[PDB]
Amino acid sequence: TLNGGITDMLTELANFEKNVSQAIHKYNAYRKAASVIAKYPHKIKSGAEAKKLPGVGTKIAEKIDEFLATGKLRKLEKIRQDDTSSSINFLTRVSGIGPSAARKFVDEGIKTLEDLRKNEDKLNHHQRIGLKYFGDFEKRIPREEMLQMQDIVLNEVKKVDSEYIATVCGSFRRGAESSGDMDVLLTHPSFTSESTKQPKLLHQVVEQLQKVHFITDTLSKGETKFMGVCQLPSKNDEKEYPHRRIDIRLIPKDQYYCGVLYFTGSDIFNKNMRAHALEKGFTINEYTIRPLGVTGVAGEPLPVDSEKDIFDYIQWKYREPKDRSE
DNA sequence: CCGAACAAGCATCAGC
DNA sequence: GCTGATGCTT
DNA sequence: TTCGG
Ligand SMILES: Nc1nc2c(ncn2[C@H]2C[C@H](O)[C@@H](COP(=O)(O)OP(=O)(O)OP(=O)(O)O)O2)c(=O)[nH]1
Ligand SMILES: [Cl-]
Ligand SMILES: [Cl-]
Ligand SMILES: [Cl-]
Ligand SMILES: [Cl-]
Ligand SMILES: [Mg+2]
Ligand SMILES: [Mg+2]
Ligand code: NA
Ligand code: NA
Ligand code: NA
Repeated sequence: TLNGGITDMLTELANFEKNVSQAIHKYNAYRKAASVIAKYPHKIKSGAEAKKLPGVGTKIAEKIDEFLATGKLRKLEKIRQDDTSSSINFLTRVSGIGPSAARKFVDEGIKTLEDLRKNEDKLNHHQRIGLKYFGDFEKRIPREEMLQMQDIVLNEVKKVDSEYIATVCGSFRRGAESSGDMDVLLTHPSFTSESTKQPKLLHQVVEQLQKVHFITDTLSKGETKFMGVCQLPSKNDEKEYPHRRIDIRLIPKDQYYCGVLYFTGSDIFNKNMRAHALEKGFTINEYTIRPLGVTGVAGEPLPVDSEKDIFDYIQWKYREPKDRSE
């Protein structure tokens, strides 16, 4: 972290614009600048130097000059003083509360963790579970714990049906020494882009993980996406592990490579790669890469037999998961 | 200057 | 109930 | 807020 002060400043600005201003393109601009600066292998000495990087424009360069000169950004120092902005920023830290709900809660005089707990009945289910585990969801997951969780998920999935394949993606697959949550890609040969020959494929896996008390709560759940909560089992007399966020995504089996590229991320890596695809005349989602026709309408799915096939289509050299942490 | 900025599943609600 | 927009999230 | 054309 050669430039951690600058990237922290830009992330805090990004969060302000998203959570408070509801200015999504400014949020994306700040996040992209922080990402490209985080990757920059020199200690930045001036905003002019930073402006040479893609995604750093005139306004961010000027803020970097102020930060390098003083160690601080007046704009942030005053955002930190603003009660309304601070409360809105705080409330969005609860899973299920976004910028809109946070401003509405603040309008109704719900502005602190204490306020939220007294007004559980004003929360939807997702927000209620986010509040319940607010502390736990702030903690990182050591990779050793991720390995224990992987072993449970993969073995419990196997006991449901040996033809399931569960793959831990996200930051874990990128080799991170700690993760914010656990992301599991799931396939089964009965579910392809051509047909669903068996129902409840995701449900049965969720049910089994609930049965063994690994999954403890549900935030949202459909046919292909589960968003919920899990917990490692602890030993006798030991303090319990924190509850953890878990996402499971059931992807058509013939579309595994697009799905594993999507679910490995990072989120900014996906945005960059998808934006590059568009400039190359392709569109990429978690299912397919398709060419854009003359009118910009997606054509038919292109053949894909590896993650590298997708990189080849858009004329990118292959990048291993560990080099996608943008 | 100005249009584009990734893509989509699930929960919720408004309107019919 | 269905459809479509919106919020929130990955 | 930044970038490409
Ligand atoms: N195309 C796209 N993909 C996303 C987006 N957000 C997340 N993803 C994909 C890439 C992520 O690596 C993956 C898992 O989402 P997470 O929020 O768990 O991030 P990740 O695991 O990378 O880091 P973390 O969990 O915080 O350690 O989902 C997005 O806004 N767009
Ligand atoms: Cl904006
Ligand atoms: Cl500051
Ligand atoms: Cl694929
Ligand atoms: Cl598709
Ligand atoms: Mg993750
Ligand atoms: Mg562009
Ligand atoms: Na630049
Ligand atoms: Na939130
Ligand atoms: Na996740």
